[PDB]
Amino acid sequence: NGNSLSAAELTCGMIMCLARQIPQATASMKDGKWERKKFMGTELNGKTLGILGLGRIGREVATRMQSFGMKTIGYDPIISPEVSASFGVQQLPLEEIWPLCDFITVHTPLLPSTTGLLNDNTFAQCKKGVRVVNCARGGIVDEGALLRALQSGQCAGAALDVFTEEPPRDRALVDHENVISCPHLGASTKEAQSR
Amino acid sequence: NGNSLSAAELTCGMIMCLARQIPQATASMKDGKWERKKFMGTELNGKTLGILGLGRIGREVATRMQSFGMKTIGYDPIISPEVSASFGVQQLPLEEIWPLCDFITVHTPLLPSTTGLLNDNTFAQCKKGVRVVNCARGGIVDEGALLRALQSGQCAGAALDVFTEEPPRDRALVDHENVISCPHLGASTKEAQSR
Ligand SMILES: NC(=O)c1ccc(F)c(Cl)c1
Ligand SMILES: NC(=O)c1ccc(F)c(Cl)c1
Repeated sequence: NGNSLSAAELTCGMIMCLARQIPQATASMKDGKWERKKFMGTELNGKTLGILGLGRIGREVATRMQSFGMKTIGYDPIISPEVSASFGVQQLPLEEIWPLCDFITVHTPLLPSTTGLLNDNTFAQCKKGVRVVNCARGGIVDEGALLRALQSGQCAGAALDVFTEEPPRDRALVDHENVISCPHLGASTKEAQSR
Repeated sequence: NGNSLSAAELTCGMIMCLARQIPQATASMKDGKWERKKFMGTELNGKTLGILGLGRIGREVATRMQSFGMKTIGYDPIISPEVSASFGVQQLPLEEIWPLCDFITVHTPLLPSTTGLLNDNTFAQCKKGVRVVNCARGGIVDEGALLRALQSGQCAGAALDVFTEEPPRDRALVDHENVISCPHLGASTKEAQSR
């Protein structure tokens, strides 16, 4: 609320980090390497961003990523399509979202309906090479399914601020070359902290 | 031109990585650590971004970063104030830019007038804790002066896509904890490459 913009800004950061592999490129430089071919990336302009959860954080994400020319679609069980249209998000049923997205970001609470919202079934309906962000709640993205989708290339990259257990004991996701991560930093700014 | 957006997008990525230390946090997580205090960050909203160079790239950066609530000021000797106003950038003489900025990004050619545009003299006129981005040309920021500013805290962080020599033989900047780096990836996208 007081921390909505901190959250939204970390999410946008993560999206940019996935498009350009900035954390991986920094690690590579720090290891003494100069690896230009390895870190060929993608432009955000013209890509589709699906936003699951169209509350304050999701809305803030949307208007920022609209400035980059992303097409912003999404889903929210409460917010009407005319209202989301007023902040530039096209609402579609979930089943229509999966195959359209280049990026997916989640901004929901953790409920039975949202636990494993992204799972083996929903990854298989995604466009091959989708990139996923979870800066909301650990478990919205099923971690097992995410790992399997990273291993197959079905998911080209994930950015995780949050984990089912914190700190995470299973390290397979964190250690993956296409996963970027933070120790639950979404609200960790001097401004959010200092009301 | 064809690569203006790729450049702009990397620059904005780097600004977000400086505000939130996403590359350093990823490396930390990958080393099995969970270091939440260490990576307390800042919000972009309400901060001033100084844009030196107000051509296509600089303009694209400005309108992206305006969506985050940054105040965008800048300088370009050849772009009229009226043209820059049309994309929300207030032009000021260089001497007025330095003390205002929380972040400074450069989008100029490498000319005698811009070589060491950020040097010891201009760092000393910056607000303490300025963060700097160079995704333009190696040598616009004097590397020696940047290291000295990082060591004193005058500069709180820097993001470099480009170096005076490539790959850099002096590793003190790349190795600094508050420096994020890439192996000259500003035009490395499938879209820029594939006209
Ligand atoms: N129940 C929910 O809040 C819910 C369930 C499914 C979803 F995709 C979203 Cl965005 C929210
Ligand atoms: N000569 C130039 O092109 C030049 C000199 C100083 C500057 F700050 C800028 Cl943006 C450009």
